[PDB]
Amino acid sequence: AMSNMTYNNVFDHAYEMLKENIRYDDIRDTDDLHDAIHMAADNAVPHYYADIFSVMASEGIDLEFEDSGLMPDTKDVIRILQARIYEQLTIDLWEDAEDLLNEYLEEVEE
Amino acid sequence: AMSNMTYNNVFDHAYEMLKENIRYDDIRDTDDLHDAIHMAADNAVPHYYADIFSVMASEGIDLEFEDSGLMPDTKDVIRILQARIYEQLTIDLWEDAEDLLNEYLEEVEE
Amino acid sequence: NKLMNIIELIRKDTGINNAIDAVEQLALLLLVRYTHEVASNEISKENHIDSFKNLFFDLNVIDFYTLRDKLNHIVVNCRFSFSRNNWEKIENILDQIPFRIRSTKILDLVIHRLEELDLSEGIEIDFDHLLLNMVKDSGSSGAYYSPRPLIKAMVRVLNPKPLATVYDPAMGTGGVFVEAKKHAKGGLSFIGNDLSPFAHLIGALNLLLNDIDISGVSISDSLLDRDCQQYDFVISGVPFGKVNELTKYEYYYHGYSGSLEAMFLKHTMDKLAKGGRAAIVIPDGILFGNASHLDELKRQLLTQFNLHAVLSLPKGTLAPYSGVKVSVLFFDNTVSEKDIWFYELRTNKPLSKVNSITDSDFEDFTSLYERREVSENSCLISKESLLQDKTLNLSFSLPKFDKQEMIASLKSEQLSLVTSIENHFDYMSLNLECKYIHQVKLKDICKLRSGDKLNKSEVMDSGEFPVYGGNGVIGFNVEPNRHGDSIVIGKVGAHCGNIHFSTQPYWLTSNAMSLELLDTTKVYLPYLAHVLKSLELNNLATGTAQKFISINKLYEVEVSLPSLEKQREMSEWFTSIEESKSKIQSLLADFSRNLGTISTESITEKALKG
Amino acid sequence: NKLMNIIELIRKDTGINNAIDAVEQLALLLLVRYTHEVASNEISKENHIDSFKNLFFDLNVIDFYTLRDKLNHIVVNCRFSFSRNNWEKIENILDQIPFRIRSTKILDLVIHRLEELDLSEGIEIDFDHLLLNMVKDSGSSGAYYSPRPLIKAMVRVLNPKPLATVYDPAMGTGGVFVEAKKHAKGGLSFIGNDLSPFAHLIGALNLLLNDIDISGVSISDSLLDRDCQQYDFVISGVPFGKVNELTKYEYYYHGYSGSLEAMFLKHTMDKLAKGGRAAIVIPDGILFGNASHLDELKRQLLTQFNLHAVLSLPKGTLAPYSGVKVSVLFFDNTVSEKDIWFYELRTNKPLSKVNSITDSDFEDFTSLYERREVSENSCLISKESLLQDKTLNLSFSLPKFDKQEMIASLKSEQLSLVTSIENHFDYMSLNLECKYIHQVKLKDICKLRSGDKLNKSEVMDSGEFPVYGGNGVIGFNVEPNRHGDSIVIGKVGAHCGNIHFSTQPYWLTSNAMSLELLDTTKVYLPYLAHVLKSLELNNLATGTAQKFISINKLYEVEVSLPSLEKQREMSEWFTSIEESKSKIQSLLADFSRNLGTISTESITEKALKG
Ligand SMILES: Nc1ncnc2c1ncn2[C@@H]1O[C@H](CSCC[C@H](N)C(=O)O)[C@@H](O)[C@H]1O
Ligand SMILES: Nc1ncnc2c1ncn2[C@@H]1O[C@H](CSCC[C@H](N)C(=O)O)[C@@H](O)[C@H]1O
Repeated sequence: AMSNMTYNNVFDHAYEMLKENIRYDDIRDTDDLHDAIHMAADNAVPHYYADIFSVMASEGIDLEFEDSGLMPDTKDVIRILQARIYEQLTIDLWEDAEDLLNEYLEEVEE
Repeated sequence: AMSNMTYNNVFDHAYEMLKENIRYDDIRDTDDLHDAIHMAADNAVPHYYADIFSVMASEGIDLEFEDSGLMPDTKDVIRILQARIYEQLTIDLWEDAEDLLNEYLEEVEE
Repeated sequence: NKLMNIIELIRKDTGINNAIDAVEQLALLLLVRYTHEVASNEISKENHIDSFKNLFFDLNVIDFYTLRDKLNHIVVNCRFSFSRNNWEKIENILDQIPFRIRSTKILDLVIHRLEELDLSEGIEIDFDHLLLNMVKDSGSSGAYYSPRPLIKAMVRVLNPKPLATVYDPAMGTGGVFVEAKKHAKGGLSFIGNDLSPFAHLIGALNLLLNDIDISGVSISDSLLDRDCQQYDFVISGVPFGKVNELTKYEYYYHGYSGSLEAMFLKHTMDKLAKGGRAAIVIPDGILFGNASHLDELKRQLLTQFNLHAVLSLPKGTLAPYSGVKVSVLFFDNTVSEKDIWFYELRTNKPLSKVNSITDSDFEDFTSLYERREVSENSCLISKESLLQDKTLNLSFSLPKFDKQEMIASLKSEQLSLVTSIENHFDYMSLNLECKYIHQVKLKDICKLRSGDKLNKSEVMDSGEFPVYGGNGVIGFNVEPNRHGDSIVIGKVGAHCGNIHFSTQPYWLTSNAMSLELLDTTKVYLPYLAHVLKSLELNNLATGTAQKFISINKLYEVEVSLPSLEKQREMSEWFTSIEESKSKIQSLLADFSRNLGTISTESITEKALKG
Repeated sequence: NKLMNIIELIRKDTGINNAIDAVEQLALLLLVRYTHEVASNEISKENHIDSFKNLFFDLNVIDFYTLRDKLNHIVVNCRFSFSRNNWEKIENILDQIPFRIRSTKILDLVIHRLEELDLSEGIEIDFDHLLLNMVKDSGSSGAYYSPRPLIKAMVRVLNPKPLATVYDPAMGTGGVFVEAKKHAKGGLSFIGNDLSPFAHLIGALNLLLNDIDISGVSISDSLLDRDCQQYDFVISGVPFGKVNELTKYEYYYHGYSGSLEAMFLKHTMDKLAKGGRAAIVIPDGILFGNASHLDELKRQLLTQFNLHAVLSLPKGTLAPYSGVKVSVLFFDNTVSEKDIWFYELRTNKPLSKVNSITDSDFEDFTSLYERREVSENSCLISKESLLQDKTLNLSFSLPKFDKQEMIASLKSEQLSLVTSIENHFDYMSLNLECKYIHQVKLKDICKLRSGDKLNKSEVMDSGEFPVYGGNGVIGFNVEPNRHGDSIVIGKVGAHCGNIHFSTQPYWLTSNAMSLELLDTTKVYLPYLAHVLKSLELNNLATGTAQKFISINKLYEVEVSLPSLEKQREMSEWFTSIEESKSKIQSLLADFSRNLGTISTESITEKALKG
C-alpha cells in the first residue's frame, strides 16, 4: 500500500498537462510537441521511493525499455525506474498527442 | 495493483517456514539457525516482476541496505531488489528466531 | 623343464639352428612317441598281442626311414575296434618335417629321455614352458605364437557357448583351442588351419597333449578359400603382410596390397556365421584413416558386422617378434546398431624385451567388458560420427593449464602495448596550424529535424538497413526515414548529445534528431561531427528525471570552421587519434584483466596441488 | 608656445642648465611682469597717478637689484583702497630665486617679448604647455610635476563639495588646485606647501595665472608639523624617499627609514579631517608585505581610515622622471567598514618615454568609481582577509588549460607503467619449490563460528576499532566480538567467500564467519588466507535469490600446506605479487582514463577557438 499513486494516475497528470500545454502555446509545428510532451512527462514523473515503486507495481509499465540507449547506465534503481516511467509516458502520450493536436485546431476548419 | 502480495505476506511465509524448520530439525545449536533462517528467507523471496515491485511498494522495506557488501554490484534492479527483500527477511527473522527457538524447547524445562 | 634337457641333447649334427630346428626335431620325436605310447594301451595291453617299443629309431645304426614303416605297422594292429582315423594328417607331417639327427651317440640319449616322460598330466605344462622359452630366445619363433595372457583374456570375453564351433584361420600353436577348452573346463567343434609345416607340427602336437581332437586341424592356405563355410566363433592372431612369392598369387583378392592382417580380416568376415561373435588381433597400422584400399574393408565391416569393442594393446605386446602396436576387434555379426566401446590397456613399464605382458593387466578389461562406462582407461565412441568423417580411422583415443607460456604471450601484449601508445603519443604532437574562414551558427547552415517514434515493429539482429535511436544503433528496419547519409545526434536519452555519423540511409527514431547541411560548399560533415562532439552537448540539455535537448537550443549553437581543404585534413587527424584512443583503451582493458588472471592462477599454482 | 621663444632667448650667460634654469628665469620674470601688469589697472589707470613701466630691469646697463626697490614702490601706491596683502610671499621668492642673466643684448629681447603677452585668457594654457614640454625634455623636472590626466581623474572622483578646503602637503606646481577649480567651474579654501624654491615659484605663478588665490600657498617642510590642523580634502602626488641630509633630521618620525612616500602617508592621515575624503598617489614599493616598518602604517590606516579603493597605474606612469609603478589610495576617514574596491588600468602600449598616459584611459575608472562590480579590469577585495594574513600587503591583483605538458607528464606515467610491470613480470617467474608436509582438512585445524547481527547502532567513519561485514570493512564499533587477530570470510553476500585478514581485534557481523586456528604449530594464517582465497569459495555456496555458504560445508574443505619455514616464504611471495596486481591495475585504470581526456581535449583544442 503506502502510496495510492499508480501509472494511470501519473499518466492522467501528464496527459492533462499536455492538453493545457497544447492550447496555451498553440504549437502548430509538430516538432514543437517533442518539447511539449517532455515538459508534461518530466514534471509528472515522481521522485519519492514510495511513489516510484507504487507506480512500478501498478499496471501500464514494465522494467523493459523500448530504447536501450535511454538506460542511465548506473547502479541506482531509483534513477533507472524514474527514467523508465518517463520513457513509457513519452510513447504513451505520443499516440494520443498527435490526435489531440489534430482536433485541437477547430479554428481553421468546421 | 496487479499483485496483492506484500512484504508482511512474504514475511509470514518465511516466518512459518522457520517454525516448521526449527521443530522438525531440532537445531539446538544457535549457529544452525543461520542455515535455517536462510532456507526460509531464500524460498520466500519472489521472482516475478509484479511480485517484487508489489512487495517493494508495500510497508516494511526500503531500497537501503543494512550491509553494503551484500549489494550485488550489478545493473539489474530485479536482482538488487530480490537481494534487498532477502536482506530484510534475515534481519527481521533474526529477532523473532532466537526467542522462537528459546520457547520451542519445552522438553528440558517446565 | 624336462623338455629343455632334450633340446640341450640335440646338439652338433644340426648344429646351426639351435633356435627352431631343435624344437622342430623334439616335436617330431615327441609326436612319434605320443602315437607309440598311445598305441601301447589302445590294443596291445600286455602279451595278448605284443608290440616292439622304441626300436624304430635305432632299427638295424640309425634309420629314420625304416621308422616310418614300423610306425604304420603298429597302427594296423590297433585298427581292430582321433589320431587313427585321420592318420593321414599325422603321416603327412612325417613327410613334410624331415629328420636331421645323424649321430648315434646323440640320438641314443634323447630317445631314452623320451621314454622317461609321463604323459599323464605332465608333458602338457612343460611343453608350453618350452614354447614360451623358445620365442624369447629366438624372436622369429613368435611368428606362430601369441601371448597366452592375451589369448586367455580374449576367450574369456568371448564366453563360448557349449553349442559352438570355434574356428581359427591361423591355428598356429593352437593356443586358442587350449584356452577355449580350459575356459569351458568347468565340447566345441574346433577347426584350424596353417601354412608353415613347423607350426602345423607344433600346433597339432600341442592340441594332442591337451587331449583335444585334431580332426578339424589341417594344413592349407586360409586366404585361398577353395570352398569353405562360416563358423560360430572366429578367434585368431593374424600375421603381417608380405608378398615375396605371393605378389601375383592372390589375384581374386583385388584391392589389397598383399596385407595379411587385412586379407585375413576379409577372411574372418566371410567366415563368421550369422549371430557368431569374433575377436581378431590386428596391428594399428591397418586401422588408420590413410589406408585408402583398406577404407573399403573398414566401411563394409562397420556397415554389416557389429564392431562394438576395441582394446588398445601397448607397443609392443607381440613379444620380441615385433614391436608394433596391436589391437583386438570385437565384431559379432548380427546388427551394427550400437556404439563402439573402447578400452586402453596400460602397464607399469614398457614390455616385449623382458617383463612382457601379463594376465593381471587384463583383469580390468575382463570385468568391464560389458559395462560400457568405466573410468580412467576406457570410454565409448559413436559409430555414425567416424563413419561420417572424410576418412574412416579406427585408431581411437581417450576423450579425457596455467604455464609460464602465459607471461610469454603476456610479454607480447606488453610489446603491443607500447607499440601503439608511443605511436599515439607522437601522433598527437603534430599541431597542424589552421585558420577559421567562417564563424557561423548551426541555425543557418543545416536542417535539424527529429524523426517520429517507431512502435518496435522490427528489431532484427542483422540487416542491410539500420535504425538510430537515442544512443547507438538499435534496430534494422527496412524502411528509411532520412535518405541522406548525414549526422544524427541523441536528444532525449541520458547519453543525449552523442554524435553518430551515418554513411548510409536509415530511419530516425523519436529519441534523436537529424542534421542535414543546407549548403555543401561550407562544411565537411565529419569535421562538423567532431566539432559537435567537442562541444559537449549534454550541458545544453535541461531536465530533472531525464535530460532533454531542445531543437531550438541546438540552432543557437555557434561553431567555427575552416576551409574544406583544411577540414578534411583536420578530420583525418581527428578521426585517427580518436580510433587509437578507443583501441588502446580497449587493449588496456583486456590487458588489465589478463594480468589479474595470470597473477591469481600463478598464486593458486603453488598453493594447491589439486 | 610664445613662452618657448622666451626660453630660446635665454641663452649664453647661464648657458649650462637650459633645462630648468631657463624655466626658473622665465617664471621669475613672468611673475615680476604679472605684479606690474596687475598693478597697472589696479590703481594707476591712466594719468591720475602714473607708473613707470618695464623700466626696472634696464634701470640706469642691467641692475636686477634696483628692480626689487622699484617693484616695492609700485605696490606702495597701490595700497589705497591676493598678491598685495601677502606681498611678503612674493617678496620672499625674489630673495630665494636669484636673477642670473648678465647680457644686455639677451635681456633686451626677452623683456620686449614679455610685454607682448596678453594675460587675458592667454598665458594660462601656454604655461602648462611649457611646463609639460619641460619635464619631457629634462626628466628631473618631473619631480615637482604630476601628469595632468592623472590629476583630472583624481579630482573628478573626489567630487569636492563647494563647502570644502582642499589641501596639498606638496603643492608642487599647483596642478591639483587648477583641476579642482576647473572641476567646480560649472570657492575652495586651497592650502599648499613645498620645500624646493623653484617649485614654489612655479606653483605660485601658475596659481596666479589661473586666477586662484595664493593665500594658502607657502614654503615649508610638510613632514615637520610645527603646529597644524586637519583639512577637508587632502590630495597629493607625494615624492620618493631619501635622507641625504635628513638622516638624523626627522627624529620624532620614529620607525620610518626616511621614506617620503611613507612619511607623507603618515602626514596625510594626520591632516585628514573627520569625514574628509582623500587621494594620495604612492609607489607600489611601500605597500608590499615585506615593508616591516611600514606594516604598522598600513595597519593603522586600514584600521581607522576607510581605504575603500586603489587604482593600479602602469609602470611607469610618472613620466621620464621615474619608471616606478604607482597607485592612488582612497581613504576617506569616517568608518573603515567596507570592502576595498580595486581598478587595474591598462594602456595600448608601454608609456613614459613617449606616448605617455592620457585622460582617455581614465574614462572607465571615472564612470565605475562608485559601481563596485565591473568586468575585465576591476574587482572587489575583502578587508579582514588581508588584515588576518601574516603580512599586510596592499599590492592587489585581479582574481580572474590543455597544453603539450600533459603528454610530458603522460610519458612519465608510461615510464612508471613499464617500470613496475616488467618488475612484476620477472618477479612472477621465480617458481620457488615447495613440498607439503600435511594434507589436512578445515574441520580439524581451526574453529569456524559466525557472529551475531548488530542493529546498526554505530557506523562511524573513523575509529580505533573496526567491524567486518559480509564483504569489506563497514562500521567502527567500540566493542569487540572476536579478540583474536585472525581470518574472516564472507558468508551470506553475493561476494561471499571473500578472504579478509585482520591484524587487530574487531566485532563479527552475522554476514561473516570467523576462522581461528586450533594449533598454531601447523599453519601460518596469511598462508591459509591466500590458499582459502585460491579455492574460490563462491562455488561452495548454494541458493537462488542469494548465495550462502554453510558452516558445515566449509569444514569439509581440504587444504594442503607445507612447513612454517616455507609458508612464510610463500606468503611473502604470494602477498607481494598480489599487491603489485592491485597497484598496476589501479594505475592502468588511472592511465586509461587520463589518455582519454588528453586525446579528447587535444581534439577540442584545434576544433574550438573559444
Ligand atoms: N596363407 C596363410 N594361411 C594360413 N596361415 C598363414 C598364412 N600365412 C601365414 N600364416 C600363419 O599365421 C600364423 C601366425 S599366428 C599364430 C597364432 C596362433 N593362432 C596362436 O594361437 O598362437 C602362423 O601359423 C603362420 O604360418
Ligand atoms: N619636506 C618636504 N616638504 C614638502 N614638500 C616636499 C618635501 N620634500 C620634497 N617635497 C616636494 O614634493 C613635490 C613633488 S610632488 C609635485 C606634485 C604636485 N603636487 C602637483 O600637483 O603636480 C615637490 O614639490 C618637492 O619639493
